[PDB]
Amino acid sequence: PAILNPIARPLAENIILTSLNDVYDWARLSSLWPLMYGTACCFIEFAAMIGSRFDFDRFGLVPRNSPRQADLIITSGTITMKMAPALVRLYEQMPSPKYVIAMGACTITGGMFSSDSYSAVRGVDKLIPVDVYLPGCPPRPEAIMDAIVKLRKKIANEHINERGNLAQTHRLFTAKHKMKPVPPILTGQYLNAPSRQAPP
Amino acid sequence: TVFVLSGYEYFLGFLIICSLVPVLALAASALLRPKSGRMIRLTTYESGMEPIGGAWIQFNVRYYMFALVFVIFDVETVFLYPWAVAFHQLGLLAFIEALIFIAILVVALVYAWRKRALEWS
Amino acid sequence: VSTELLVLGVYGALAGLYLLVVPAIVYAYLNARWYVASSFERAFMYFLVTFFFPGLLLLAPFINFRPQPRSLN
Amino acid sequence: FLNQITNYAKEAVQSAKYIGQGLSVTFDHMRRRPITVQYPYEKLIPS
Amino acid sequence: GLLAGYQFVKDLESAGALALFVPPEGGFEGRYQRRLRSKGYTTLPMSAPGLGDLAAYLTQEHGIRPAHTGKEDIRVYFQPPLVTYHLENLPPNAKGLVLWLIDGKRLSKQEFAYLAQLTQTLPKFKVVVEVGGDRVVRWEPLADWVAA
Amino acid sequence: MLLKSTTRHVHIYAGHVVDGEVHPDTETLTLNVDPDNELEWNEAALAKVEAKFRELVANAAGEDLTEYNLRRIGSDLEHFIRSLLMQGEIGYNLNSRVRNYSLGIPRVNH
Amino acid sequence: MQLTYVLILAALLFCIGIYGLVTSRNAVRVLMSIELLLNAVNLNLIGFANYLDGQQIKGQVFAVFVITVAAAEAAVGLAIILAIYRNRDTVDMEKFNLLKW
Amino acid sequence: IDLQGQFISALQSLGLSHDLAKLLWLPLPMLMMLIVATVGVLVAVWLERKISAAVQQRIGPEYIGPLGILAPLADGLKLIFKEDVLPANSDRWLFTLGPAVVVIPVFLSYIIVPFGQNLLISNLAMGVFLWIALSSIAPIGLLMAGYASNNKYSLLGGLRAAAQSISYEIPLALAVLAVAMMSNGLGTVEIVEQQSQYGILSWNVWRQPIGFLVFWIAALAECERLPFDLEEELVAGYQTEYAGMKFALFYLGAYVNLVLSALLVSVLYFGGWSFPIPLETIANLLGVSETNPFLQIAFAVLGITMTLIKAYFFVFLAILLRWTVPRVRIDQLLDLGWKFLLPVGLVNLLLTAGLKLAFPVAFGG
Ligand SMILES: CCCCCCCCCCCCCCCCCC(=O)OC[C@H](CO[C@@H]1O[C@H](CO[C@H]2O[C@H](CO)[C@H](O)[C@H](O)[C@H]2O)[C@H](O)[C@H](O)[C@H]1O)OC(=O)CCCCCCCCCCCCCCCCC
Ligand SMILES: CCCCCCCCCCCCCCCCCC(=O)OC[C@H](CO[C@@H]1O[C@H](CO[C@H]2O[C@H](CO)[C@H](O)[C@H](O)[C@H]2O)[C@H](O)[C@H](O)[C@H]1O)OC(=O)CCCCCCCCCCCCCCCCC
Ligand SMILES: CCCCCCCCCCCCCCCC(=O)OC[C@H](CO[C@@H]1O[C@H](CS(=O)(=O)O)[C@@H](O)[C@H](O)[C@H]1O)OC(=O)CCCCCCCCCCCCCCC
Ligand SMILES: CCCCCCCCCCCCCCCC(=O)OC[C@H](COP(=O)(O)OC[C@@H](O)CO)OC(=O)CCCCCCCCCCCCCCC
Ligand SMILES: CCCCCCCCCCCCCCCC(=O)OC[C@H](COP(=O)(O)OC[C@@H](O)CO)OC(=O)CCCCCCCCCCCCCCC
Ligand SMILES: CC1=C(/C=C/C(C)=C/C=C/C(C)=C/C=C/C=C(C)/C=C/C=C(C)/C=C/C2=C(C)CCCC2(C)C)C(C)(C)CCC1
Ligand code: SF4
Repeated sequence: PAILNPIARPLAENIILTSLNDVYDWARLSSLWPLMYGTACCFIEFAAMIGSRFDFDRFGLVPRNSPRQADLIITSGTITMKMAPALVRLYEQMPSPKYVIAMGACTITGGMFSSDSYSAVRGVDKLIPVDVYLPGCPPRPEAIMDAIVKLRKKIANEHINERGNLAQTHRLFTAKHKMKPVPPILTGQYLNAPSRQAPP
Repeated sequence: TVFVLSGYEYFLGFLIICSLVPVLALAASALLRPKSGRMIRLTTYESGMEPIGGAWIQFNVRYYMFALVFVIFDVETVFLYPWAVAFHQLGLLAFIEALIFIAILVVALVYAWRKRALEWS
Repeated sequence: VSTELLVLGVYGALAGLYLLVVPAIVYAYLNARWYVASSFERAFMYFLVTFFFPGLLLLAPFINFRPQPRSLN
Repeated sequence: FLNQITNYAKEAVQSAKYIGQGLSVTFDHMRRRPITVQYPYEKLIPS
Repeated sequence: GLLAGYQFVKDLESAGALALFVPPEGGFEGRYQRRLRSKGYTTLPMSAPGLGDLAAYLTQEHGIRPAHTGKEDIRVYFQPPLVTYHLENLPPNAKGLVLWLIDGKRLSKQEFAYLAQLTQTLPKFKVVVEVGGDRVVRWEPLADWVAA
Repeated sequence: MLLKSTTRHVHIYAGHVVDGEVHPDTETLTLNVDPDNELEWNEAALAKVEAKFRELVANAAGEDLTEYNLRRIGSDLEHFIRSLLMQGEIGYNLNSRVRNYSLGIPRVNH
Repeated sequence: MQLTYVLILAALLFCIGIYGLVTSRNAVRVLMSIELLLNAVNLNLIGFANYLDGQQIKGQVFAVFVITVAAAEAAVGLAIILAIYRNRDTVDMEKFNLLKW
Repeated sequence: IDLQGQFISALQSLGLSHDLAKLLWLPLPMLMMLIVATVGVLVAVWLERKISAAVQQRIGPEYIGPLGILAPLADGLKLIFKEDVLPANSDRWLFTLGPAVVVIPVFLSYIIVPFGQNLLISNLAMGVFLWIALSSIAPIGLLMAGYASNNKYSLLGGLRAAAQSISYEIPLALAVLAVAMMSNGLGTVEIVEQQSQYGILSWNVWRQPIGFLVFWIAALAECERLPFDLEEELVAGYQTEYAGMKFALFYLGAYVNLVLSALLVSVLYFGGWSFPIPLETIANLLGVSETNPFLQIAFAVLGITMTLIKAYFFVFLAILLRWTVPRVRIDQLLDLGWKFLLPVGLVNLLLTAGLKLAFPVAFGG
């Protein structure tokens, strides 16, 4: 074939619909409600922008702890594979017009934990579709604002007639297995344990 | 009989206008949806994991006791309304009997305050 | 000429003053001072933004507030 | 029994004075100018 | 606001390369980038600081060296030209292509004339370069920016 | 306990989709291939992926139901998807909102 | 608008409250139909004070007293009900067959 | 002057039947008050954001308009465009109509607040009843949305918020009763007329100083300013389950309740449409003021301006005292409420009745 990994190949509009699309894009550009998710010092670098020195609030972004009223998630920090289904569920529980900004060197790629590591996830793009990458270990908060500016330049590229892309197809398949039933995992049972007070 | 009062068409019209708008806003939000509803994988809100504990609430009494003292004092406030309305030419015996009423309900409040009738420990 | 025409003229002049000539000087003075004003003057500026808000809703997307470039040698 | 009532009244007037002092320092904090910078209009100088 | 019409498309079809001045506080070139797709042009986002050489990446093939950690040996990846392979399996209607550079501030004026000659050699793709801008949205010819 | 392991393309759920939700059941494993618009698919390569999934679920027999073995099955499935992409088959599509090459870049053989 | 339709509506609400007092499939719906049974007589007293009475109104006073009485009876009935869930495990009325002859 | 009488006379000169002509006159002010209420909500959101920025020494939302005033409008226009998500449960119509049951009566209670002698909707007898009994409905919608929420923590947070909301209804009624005893009436027109008879010396803030503080504390506890019930036992009390539309409805409903409380506190205690100098002396000093509307229009504008500066002052004081006093627990809040606002409110009503029965000269008689 001589070409590895090939790419498959894939008009008059109105002025009032164009102005309505400009208003619809300007509303998403003006609100831009983020989500604060951080497990390391990148969360401290994000919280340094919320303080009254860089004024991250002035672009319209307000801090929310809810992964349901945020049209943008900001993953940050060294990601363990035990936290990867947690991040997948936190991304899936968000509404459909969502965006991903990945901040950090260990987030967008393996980072420093890419030579001798067995638990760190080498890249968040294997988990969630990253729109704007952000290299840096740790990046400047001005670079985070530059990534916000590039995300705002990327949001206005969307269309109101080509809105039929924010969905997931079914492609269901049903098969059986022959695995053995597992005993359950511990839920509590730390202080009032029969092997704790009574010495064996 | 005849229906003569100060007026009630404003209340009904404002109720109709204020009740027509939320379902209209919901219909507009359903019309200007990006694609549709009917999410393929429906999951409830847990913070970071799967539900491992249980869907049961501990049997408490603090909400029912608060609503009990609330309805007991609300039907007192309802009886306390027309005495304060009609206190323009009535007199002093009504004030004495309302003072007896207020003192009896204050004794009721002291009985509810002394024992464990409301305590969110 | 009658008194009702004078009342209509007073109403039109009041609507014009409420919509055009007050938010222009409000938008001028608000970013003209913006730092030297005290807390009472800041409350007065916030009240001036609060009161004539239908004028601000019509004069908001037309005006532009951006810093001017400087010269270099 | 009355000394507990006077101590509660002293704690209440002390809490009211603390609320008034908090309102005073909050009104004091409105006098100073904001110390933030604009981006990309006021960029910092790299050392 | 400002109800913009269809004027950037005519200026892009008349010349071969354009330079627009946008405010860097937010995003306003997305409206023209969406109007280009509404007119029937396929957009291609690309970053101007990381490009290497323009000739070896746009006309011929290049060799990328991935960062190895000593575990693997020294390998080379043969990268084809980007706009050529984007022009190969392009056309649904066969109207035109555009190339958008985001941060055009970190570039020299030597390769700009070569890019303006390359977009005039093959009449199938356009070149759109972004400058940090001064307080207003204005368009300028890139050849006039090179000559002056 | 809802056992699952998904990264971007494979979804191995240890339940059964009735209408739009799942229930905990250790007798049925549901497979979802490429839920996001990242690769365009067909009916023959998807059938080969399903046959490889049936072979991998027939290989794992006599083991306990844990997250490690299910994640290993999903990793072998994604390795089969990557080798099918490298074999000279279907790849990326130019119709999504974001274009990120997560598996590889198009290169030249010679 | 006549008094006869209001009396017919009050009688129909009284019969609905009687049926929801008898069957009810529960023990809280018994009290919920008791409130309907007293709201029917509240409608009866309000219509009687509207049509038959003139200046000196007293059926409205009786309706306010009946409303306060029914609120106290609802509080007493819920205090009775909330001990059964503490004592017994079930809430069905048909299981209470201990006190026989 | 009378715009309604002139409109009726013009429709009679055009030729109509005096019933359908008078039927359709009411929806134009009935929608005008609603659109100026949404205008005041968009004012109050920007005001709260910029004042919270100015307290913590920073700047609010910018780069959206001239100074970011379109940002509440942009938020309200964006939050209705989001995808309405639903959890894995039943009763979708109940989950939809729960916030509707919350939003209906607080919006409905706009027929009570006045702006002058003629600039109001309804003043029949008992507007304080139509405020209290309609504001006491929202716990039902809160418990309905908590039951349709299908969660262990959000339902408990909704139960805690409902128990917090229903406890502050009784001193909120007793502080209204303490003013309605002195005013010998339940309508707001007689209450504001007894204050606008004289100037500063007839205000109810100097006559009932404890009841004003009790009413203000009860309003700050009811509109959820000091009680943070939106860290609420896992993350939040009645949140983390809706979409942008229901959250926008709850946000606008909370701001409507805040605006309505900030208007009603000033109306019942301080008094909008009032001046320190009485209007009769100014009318006697200027000329003849009985039919000439050139000064009456300016007096109505001045009364609207006085009501607006009183509402803005109360809004600024509430959102300044939000971040001034620290956060207290909901148990300590219920304890301080039930141990302070009820006994001092009862003895305040008792001393009010005693002062009314002792010297009925300066009170309502
Ligand atoms: C921090 C928070 C910030 C808050 C926000 C601040 C920013 C926003 C501030 C804006 C101001 C707030 C709103 C003002 C107060 C509300 C006034 C209102 O609702 O007020 C309601 C008013 C009605 O109020 C008064 O209503 C009167 C009728 O009252 C009657 O009806 C009333 C019930 O409506 C009462 O019951 C009253 O007792 C009873 O007498 C008359 O109509 C008065 O003129 C009128 O002032 O609605 C109207 O203004 C009428 C509606 C428009 C109709 C158009 C007029 C019709 C066209 C006539 C054209 C005539 C053409 C022929 C000319 C002849 C040529 C020869
Ligand atoms: C591109 C889009 C264009 C949009 C076009 C829309 C244009 C039309 C809308 C423009 C509105 C703004 C123009 C201002 C009109 C104000 C007229 C006014 O107040 O008219 C006054 C009349 C007076 O009403 C009459 O007033 C009489 C005299 O009473 C007055 O005087 C008495 C004195 O004791 C009492 O105090 C009494 O309470 C008080 O109302 C009686 O009350 C009568 O019942 C009543 O008919 O009100 C009336 O009819 C009711 C009038 C309702 C107006 C409410 C609007 C809020 C007022 C604007 C805010 C003030 C801003 C002023 C800015 C100036 C800054 C320096
Ligand atoms: C013949 C005259 C006709 C006048 C028509 C007036 C129409 C007014 C509304 C404008 C509508 C079109 C806006 C296009 C958006 C855009 O691209 O950005 C235009 C500007 C960009 O900034 C602005 O941009 C300008 C230029 S630039 O982009 O910065 O370079 C700059 O000058 C300015 O400072 C800056 O603010 O954004 C805005 O701030 C304008 C906000 C307009 C939004 C109005 C809200 C509508 C509410 C009603 C909704 C009804 C539908 C309800 C659905 C349920
Ligand atoms: C933007 C457009 C939106 C649409 C416009 C809205 C139209 C709405 C009103 C129509 C205008 C014409 C009719 C009004 C004009 C009109 O004709 O009314 C006038 C009419 C009688 O008024 P008067 O007695 O003043 O009029 C006659 C006098 O002039 C002399 O006798 O008023 C009533 O009948 C009041 C009715 C209230 C009835 C009691 C209230 C019932 C409330 C029930 C609450 C239920 C809660 C249920 C919960 C489940
Ligand atoms: C011009 C109008 C100015 C009006 C401003 C008044 C609004 C302020 C209301 C306070 C809201 C917050 C309540 C939280 C209060 C709070 O959280 O702490 C309340 C605090 C509780 O203390 P503890 O928890 O120790 O008490 C309970 C324990 O003792 C259990 O045993 O004490 C009170 O009970 C006393 C209340 C006095 C409250 C005084 C309030 C008024 C202070 C300002 C007086 C101004 C005079 C101005 C003169 C110009
Ligand atoms: C004639 C007229 C006019 C005028 C106006 C005016 C003149 C106004 C002003 C006024 C004002 C300007 C007001 C405001 C105010 C506000 C404020 C200022 C508030 C705040 C404060 C606070 C809340 C505080 C507190 C406290 C306390 C209580 C204690 C002690 C301490 C303190 C003091 C901190 C106009 C042009 C409009 C038009 C129409 C007509
Ligand atoms: S990129 Fe650097 S700063 Fe960020 S999480 Fe990794 S080690 Fe920490």
